[PDB]
Amino acid sequence: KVFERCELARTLKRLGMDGYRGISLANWMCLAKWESGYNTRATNYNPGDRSTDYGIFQINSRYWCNDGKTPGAVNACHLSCSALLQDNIADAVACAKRVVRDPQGIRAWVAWRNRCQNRDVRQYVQGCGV
Repeated sequence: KVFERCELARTLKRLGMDGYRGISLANWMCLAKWESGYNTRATNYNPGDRSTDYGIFQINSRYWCNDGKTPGAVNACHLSCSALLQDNIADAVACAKRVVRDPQGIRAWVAWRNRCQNRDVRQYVQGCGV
């Protein structure tokens, strides 16, 4: 599914992402926007290391979900990567929460650093009622 901006903002708020481990809602919005264009079915293969990024938050198979075909990978979220391609993002959110529980926090996604860090991210939630 391709979420609309405010629809996603309200969904994430309800799922408890606002301020999760110190990360504001607008930061999560910025991340989803640049990683997948708010698309839950997005997948991106990385030829370089044979891993794949899945779903709205582009979560990597080397550490977070199992896809069976990534060499030497782990599954910290304890999920099949298929779980990250559903229209319902509850599993993806629970996994994103797990990723930021590691020391890097939101910095774990390089797109966050490139496109969201130290920027005015208010834009992503303006007028959504969140």
